[PDB]
Amino acid sequence: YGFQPTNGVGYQPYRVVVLSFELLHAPATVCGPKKSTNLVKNKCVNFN
Amino acid sequence: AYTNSFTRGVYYPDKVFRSSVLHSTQDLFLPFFSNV
Repeated sequence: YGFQPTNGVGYQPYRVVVLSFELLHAPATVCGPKKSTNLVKNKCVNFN
Repeated sequence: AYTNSFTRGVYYPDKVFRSSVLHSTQDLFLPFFSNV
């Protein structure tokens, strides 16, 4: 490419990072943060 | 020489637990009655 330093409108490097999300049979390794709450049993509740 | 690998080579296709159900899946398996 070359990417002339000052010149590129279209010509500049766009560092592109792409995150691909994969879910499998297995347990999640990467998960969202904080909120392990007390599990409640025998009651209608929303659960995640 | 070859021997008859009658049934063997089946494994759980996934991590998921299932019970009392007949499930169909497609993976790479050893075909039945194949020569080994």
